Amino acid sequence: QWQEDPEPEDENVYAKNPDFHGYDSDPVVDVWNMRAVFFFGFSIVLVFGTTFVAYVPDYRMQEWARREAERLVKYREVNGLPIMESNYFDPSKIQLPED
Amino acid sequence: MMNGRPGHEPLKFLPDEARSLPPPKLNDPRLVYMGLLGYCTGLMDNMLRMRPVMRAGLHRQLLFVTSFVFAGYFYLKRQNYLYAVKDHDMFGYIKLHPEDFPEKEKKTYAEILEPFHPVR
Amino acid sequence: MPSTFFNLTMAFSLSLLGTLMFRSHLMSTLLCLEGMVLSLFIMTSVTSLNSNSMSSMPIPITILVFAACEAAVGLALLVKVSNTYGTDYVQNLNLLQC
Amino acid sequence: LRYGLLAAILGDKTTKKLHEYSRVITVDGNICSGKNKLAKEIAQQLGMKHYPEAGIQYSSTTTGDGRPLDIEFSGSCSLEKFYDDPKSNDGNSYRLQSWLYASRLLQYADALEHLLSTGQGVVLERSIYSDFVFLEAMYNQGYIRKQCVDHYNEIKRLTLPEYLPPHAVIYIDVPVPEVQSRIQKKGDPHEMKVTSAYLQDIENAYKKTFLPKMSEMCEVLVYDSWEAEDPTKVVEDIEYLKYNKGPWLKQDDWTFHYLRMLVQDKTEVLNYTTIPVYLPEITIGAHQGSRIYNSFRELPGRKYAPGYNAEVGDKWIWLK
Amino acid sequence: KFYVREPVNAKPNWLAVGLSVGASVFMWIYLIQTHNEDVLEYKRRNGLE
Amino acid sequence: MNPITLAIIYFTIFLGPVITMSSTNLMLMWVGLEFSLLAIIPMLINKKNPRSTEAATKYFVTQATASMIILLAIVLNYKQLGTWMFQQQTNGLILNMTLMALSMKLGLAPFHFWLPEVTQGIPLHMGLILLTWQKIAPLSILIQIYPLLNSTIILMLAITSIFMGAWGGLNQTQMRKIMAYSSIAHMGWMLAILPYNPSLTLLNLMIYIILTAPMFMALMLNNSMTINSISLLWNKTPAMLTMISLMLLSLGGLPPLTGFLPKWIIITELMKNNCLIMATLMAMMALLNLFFYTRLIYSTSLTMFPTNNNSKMMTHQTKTKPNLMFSTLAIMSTMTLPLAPQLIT
Amino acid sequence: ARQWQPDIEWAEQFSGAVM
Amino acid sequence: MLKIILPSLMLLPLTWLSSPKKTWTNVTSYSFLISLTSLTLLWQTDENYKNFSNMFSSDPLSTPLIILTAWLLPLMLMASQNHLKKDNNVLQKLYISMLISLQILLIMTFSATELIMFYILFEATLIPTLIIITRWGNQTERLNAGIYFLFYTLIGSIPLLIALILIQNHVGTLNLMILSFTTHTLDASWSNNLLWLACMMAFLIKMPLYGVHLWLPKAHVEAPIAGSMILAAILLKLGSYGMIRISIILDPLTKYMAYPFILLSLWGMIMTSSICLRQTDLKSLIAYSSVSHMALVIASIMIQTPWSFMGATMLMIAHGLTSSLLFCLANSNYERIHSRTMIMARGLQMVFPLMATWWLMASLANLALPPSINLMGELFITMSLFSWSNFTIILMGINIIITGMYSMYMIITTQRGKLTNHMINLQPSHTRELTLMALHMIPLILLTTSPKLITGLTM
Ligand SMILES: CCCCCCCCCCCCO[C@@H]1O[C@H](CO)[C@@H](O[C@H]2O[C@H](CO)[C@@H](O)[C@H](O)[C@H]2O)[C@H](O)[C@H]1O
Ligand SMILES: CCCCCCCCCCCCO[C@@H]1O[C@H](CO)[C@@H](O[C@H]2O[C@H](CO)[C@@H](O)[C@H](O)[C@H]2O)[C@H](O)[C@H]1O
Ligand SMILES: CCCCCCCCCCCCO[C@@H]1O[C@H](CO)[C@@H](O[C@H]2O[C@H](CO)[C@@H](O)[C@H](O)[C@H]2O)[C@H](O)[C@H]1O
Ligand SMILES: CCCCCCCCCCCCO[C@@H]1O[C@H](CO)[C@@H](O[C@H]2O[C@H](CO)[C@@H](O)[C@H](O)[C@H]2O)[C@H](O)[C@H]1O
Ligand SMILES: Nc1nc2c(ncn2[C@H]2C[C@H](O)[C@@H](COP(=O)(O)OP(=O)(O)OP(=O)(O)O)O2)c(=O)[nH]1
Ligand SMILES: [Mg+2]
Repeated sequence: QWQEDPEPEDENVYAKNPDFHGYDSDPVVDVWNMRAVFFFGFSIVLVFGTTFVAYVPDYRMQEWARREAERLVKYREVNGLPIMESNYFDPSKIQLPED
Repeated sequence: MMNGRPGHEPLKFLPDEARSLPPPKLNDPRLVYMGLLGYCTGLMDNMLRMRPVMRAGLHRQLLFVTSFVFAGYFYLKRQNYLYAVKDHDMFGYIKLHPEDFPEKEKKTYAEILEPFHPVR
Repeated sequence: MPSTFFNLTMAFSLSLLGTLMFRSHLMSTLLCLEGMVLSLFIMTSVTSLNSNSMSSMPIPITILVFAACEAAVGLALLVKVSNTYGTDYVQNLNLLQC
Repeated sequence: LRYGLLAAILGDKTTKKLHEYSRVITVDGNICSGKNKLAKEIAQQLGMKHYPEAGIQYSSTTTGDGRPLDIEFSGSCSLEKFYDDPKSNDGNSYRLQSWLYASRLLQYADALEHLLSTGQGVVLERSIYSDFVFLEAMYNQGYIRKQCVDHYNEIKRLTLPEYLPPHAVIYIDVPVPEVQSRIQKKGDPHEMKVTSAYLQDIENAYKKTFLPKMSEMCEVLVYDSWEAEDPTKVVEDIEYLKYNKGPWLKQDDWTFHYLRMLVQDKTEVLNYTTIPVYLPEITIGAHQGSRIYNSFRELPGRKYAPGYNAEVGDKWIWLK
Repeated sequence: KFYVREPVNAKPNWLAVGLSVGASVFMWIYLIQTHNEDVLEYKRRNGLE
Repeated sequence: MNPITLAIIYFTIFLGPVITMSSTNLMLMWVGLEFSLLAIIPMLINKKNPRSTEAATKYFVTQATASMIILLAIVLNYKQLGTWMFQQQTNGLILNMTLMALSMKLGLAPFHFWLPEVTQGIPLHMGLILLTWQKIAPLSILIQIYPLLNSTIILMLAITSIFMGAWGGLNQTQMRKIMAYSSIAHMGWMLAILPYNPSLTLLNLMIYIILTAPMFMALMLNNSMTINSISLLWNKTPAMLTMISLMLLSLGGLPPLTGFLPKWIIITELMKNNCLIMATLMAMMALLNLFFYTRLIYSTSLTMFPTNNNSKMMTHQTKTKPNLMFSTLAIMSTMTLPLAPQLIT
Repeated sequence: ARQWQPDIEWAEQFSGAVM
Repeated sequence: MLKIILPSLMLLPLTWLSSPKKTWTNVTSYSFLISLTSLTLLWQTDENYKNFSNMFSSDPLSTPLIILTAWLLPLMLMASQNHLKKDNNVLQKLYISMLISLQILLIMTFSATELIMFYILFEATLIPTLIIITRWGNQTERLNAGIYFLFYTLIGSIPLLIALILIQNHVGTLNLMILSFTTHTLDASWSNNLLWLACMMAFLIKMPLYGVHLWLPKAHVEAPIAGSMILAAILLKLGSYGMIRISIILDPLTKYMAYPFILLSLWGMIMTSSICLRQTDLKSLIAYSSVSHMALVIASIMIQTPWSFMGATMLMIAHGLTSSLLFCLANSNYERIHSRTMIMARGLQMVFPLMATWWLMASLANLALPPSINLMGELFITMSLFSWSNFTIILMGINIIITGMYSMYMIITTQRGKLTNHMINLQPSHTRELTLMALHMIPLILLTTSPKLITGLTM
């Protein structure tokens, strides 16, 4: 046979450090890696990112569009105009082919 | 394509007519990137010689950064000049041949009948 | 002139065909190269004479000078081939297929 | 200025330095034949540099801080293990012999570099030229496989012809029954386990192969024990050798330049000892190979090139 | 002393260091000066300020 | 070699191409090519074994034959027009044999068969000169007569070289043969664009050279002649694993490396001239090169092959190589695509 | 289990004259 | 975008200049903060898309893909730590640099305004991806997986390069906005039909389309976990994102050119989902599940309706989080018993009760339980396809049945039944592992709360 190491044995991570969090074999490094993930991942990103998204105003002008629609529905109805016409473009602005 | 053009000096890196162009900024992003490559070259050289990558030979590292920026500035000046000459020739040729480059009067979309292709 | 230059070009073509179609001796091929050189010398010389181009007569001499250097190197290489194998056969020169 | 073509052109030339005792001398013989005491006195009396026999740790002691290394860094082979079980199925016998050939090759390049650069002669104890007598003895005793022999002869074919052989080869002839007695008096627990058949193979290889081969190109001087015990007698024979044969006669300044270029570059010297021929005895898997290599670069003075190890007191790194 | 053999890089190559810093410091000065004249000539030729 | 011989021979190796690139007269261009052949032979055969003798001999007979055909074209043109340069009026057959003979000098397929054999038979540092410095003089001639060349022969030579460079490199375990097939493939790209845009021929030549030079230096560091030898890098000089991998991927033309630029720009220019079918075929078969480079990357840096016991003695030794030219070329051959506009015009 | 790395049988497929 | 890209580039020196004991804590924390900054792209108070410069833009299609990319980097780092803890310090830093490189390349890819820039970054991603798979994969088949992945992509990408050059030679630009406004109808020539295929094949291979999908099951089974996460979550979405960008110039040929690819996808999604019923390898099962889901994305992009594009955008994001979660869940058992055979570990709810809860939610997400964005995307795709042809519901209906079958099959097999009690090395779940699962599942729930953010361009 060639010169090769034997396969390493299975290890129980909790045997030496029963407070293991999954991050590091050094206990102090382990707990601070755990805290950084929970603080930056959850306390900062998930809470404040959620807050910031929640207070983005008029996202994609959805609030303006409903406000504008009510203004037009109001206007188009008191004056007796149709609510919505078939032609988006006024036909006077279009020159069709003679044929 | 441009080599045989009028007033072409042989093996001239920077013709005197190039001195009318604005020179590149010394913090031009292309020159900043050149200096970064010189810094990488110094670090890679340290690695290949089994030296401390960041610590060894700061004099050697500084020369690598300065050479890349120094060479890059003058090469960038030459490249600016060649592109300027290309535009000078192209536009000058356009003016001498107005029959090959007519101004095409474009029509508004009120007159153009594009076909409609229903999606369904 | 017309028929002479046709025959000289044919003479070059035959010498090149000799070069391209090996037999066994490397030396026989080295002689075919000297045949192409000889044909090209006469073609250049006759052209210079027929056009009275005296400023071009150095060129045929330079053709022979570099041909002599080419032939000297060819013979020098042939000594090396013969030392390795005891012949100048080209079929022995096949180690670099693998 | 590191030696090279420029230094050679500027006067640095070997033939100006050679004198009467700018010679390569090797001392051979069976185990416990008295080579070391003789080699030491030949070198001392002639003003030459003595190189003790290249062992397992030779490379360890000529690099770094010169201290011995852990064995996994140094060939992972054991002479004591060889005597305890010369047929171990872990490949120790040939791994040992292969390592010792490469360590001898390194020493021979180091000795030649010394002679070529200074003009002082050298005295060796066995060499790459005589290393095969141990390989033949192992094979004849069935200690190694034939494929191990073919591997060894390939590496030797690729490395040994590049060098100049010794000027003089000194052989001490001690018969095997006397060699066994000296080993028992020597008192090494494992070496005492060496069979007499193994020692006879060494002597057979020495006298049928090495000595006739060496006599074609070197001065050969054979002594019995009683002649060798007085080293001044051997020196007197060396002083009057003529050296009228071999390759050293046709060396000139530029063949010496190119040999010097080879022997100062140690990774070039050792190149063909590492050819990828996958003999199990000397093949290391990547898991073991990389674990060992990573630990070696964590030893003191070994993480960086010499002169760049701040933890062993190297200074001015930022200007080097 | 640590190394059994003397390193090649035991102490700085003081000539090499001085040439390197001299070459870099000269190139930086020449680069900045040449850039200054390149600006003035550009402005002069184009009638700017 | 003693210093006087080295100086004279290396000077003549340098001189020949300089004469070719500076000459107005076609005869002096041919003289320049003659200097190159004569001066390189002693370097090819310097080590003096049967393989180097075979390599030098095969190189000599090919190169000398091609040189005669080039001279025939020059003489025929002198007969036709009474001048020593090719013109618009030069007979097209005269120009086609010039192209044939120069492509044989370059090792373009189907005149390629000699080049992998000669590269295999010579030292690595001579392979470096053969595949870089020795290309410049024949290419320089071709660039001068680019409007006169026949696009049909060029594209057929070009596609043939790319196809055989690809399939050729796929079967190799010898490094010197892999580089030779890499040369042939890249020459196929250089030639394809020459009749359209000779500036892009030079762009490809420069990028090929600064990729090939540090690749040869990396082989030279441990004298790695085979895949199995280069696969020991992880144990001998692991610091090189990053740059070899990127240089190999750059040679294969993978973005965002500098070696993507020559293939990208040549395709762009070929399609500005409606050479769509050839450009498609060229680009598709160039992927086969990336396959054998990847297999090479697999055996050097992405896995670890078995090592041997004697390699531990190598780890005790200090090295003095590579020179700092390796790092400069290695970086500029891989990380300069952001500066692409400054390289094409 | 340990990461697989090339063994002798894997490396020997590049030891031939051709692939 | 520079205020997102530059800090991402600074993660590379941060990795290499950190102490060995601080590298993971450092790079993970700033990676989270960079995800926070990418949320600025969601501040969209009008209907004009953000054009930051000539080079970088962001609209409602790229913005979700950029943010998901930014979020994955911290998650991949946490996923990698345990199986890298035996590598030496330089090898760990090299791995982190590969992960950062993909994050940088992908963010630039989704914000590029010009198609050849997209192509260069699109192709650049193969390098770090291949390195991750082959240098840190566990089995000997990782090398074959690398070859398939690299060359399935490359053979399709070369025709794409030709088409992009051809379009630029004809139009004078590859800028996306100008291509949109100035697009003109194509003629239905053979030459234009080949142009359509050259523009589409690389994106279709990347999805992957059924028939050319064999690279993906190979790549997942052999990759390390962070490679599986990025591949399933983001890299497949390059094809769908590419198809949506480039199809604007291909009209009206997509009306007939799409038929073979709708057929392969709608039939193929049944073949690959049915494979999941008889797959012995858990990673392979999750991988085939992705091919089935991405078949729906292909079909809805091919029919080019407002609903179909919106359903595809939601499914792209939802699948990204869900599949990445499933790979992480599978990897947690593998790190304990070092096998991917699904039927080996059993009854795991007995010993990992909270991890079993994460399993159930991931499975419920995968079979598209309402009102999850998983269901919302699949629902609107179903509505658009039914409009395209009412008979599509037959194939949709079969896939919905099969998807429930294999989703619950995976849960029953691995979490329920009797515990395989010879496995005494079933260590309790790591805090890191349980945190990793939550970081997938909270965004899925939050996006279900506010589904306007992932509707895409058409709604
Ligand atoms: C993502 C995380 C986001 C964190 C959010 C933190 C937001 C903090 C909210 C601060 C809101 C109060 O903001 C403050 O309100 C006052 C109301 O008096 C307003 O102030 C304005 O109107 C008031 C009306 O009386 C005037 O008197 C005043 O002079 C004028 O400036 C402005 O809007 C602002 O000055
Ligand atoms: C390589 C590039 C750099 C070097 C540039 C070239 C110039 C080199 C100058 C130094 C050359 C002197 O090199 C010297 O050459 C002479 C040739 O007469 C050789 O000498 C030769 O003639 C002398 C006669 O007395 C004898 O040594 C002998 O018959 C023969 O070898 C030397 O052995 C060699 O040392
Ligand atoms: C302005 C005029 C310019 C003149 C031309 C300039 C040419 C410059 C190139 C000089 C190159 C010399 O390159 C150097 O040459 C020597 C011998 O000469 C090569 O050869 C040396 O090393 C190899 C390594 O195996 C040995 O096999 C060989 O026997 C030994 O001589 C080196 O490997 C190379 O590093
Ligand atoms: C567009 C994105 C660009 C991606 C850039 C690609 C980065 C380079 C990828 C190739 C990686 C180089 O290959 C990698 O080299 C390093 C050393 O540097 C080796 O590193 C490892 O092994 C070597 C010995 O072999 C040890 O000395 C070293 O400490 C250890 O970390 C890796 O095992 C190898 O896989
Ligand atoms: N297997 C093997 N053993 C070797 C080799 N060279 C030396 N040895 C062993 C044999 C001995 O047991 C041991 C001591 O070396 P020696 O042969 O020189 O014996 P010793 O030094 O005691 O007597 P000496 O004065 O030097 O002649 O080293 C070798 O090449 N192969
Ligand atoms: Mg002894």
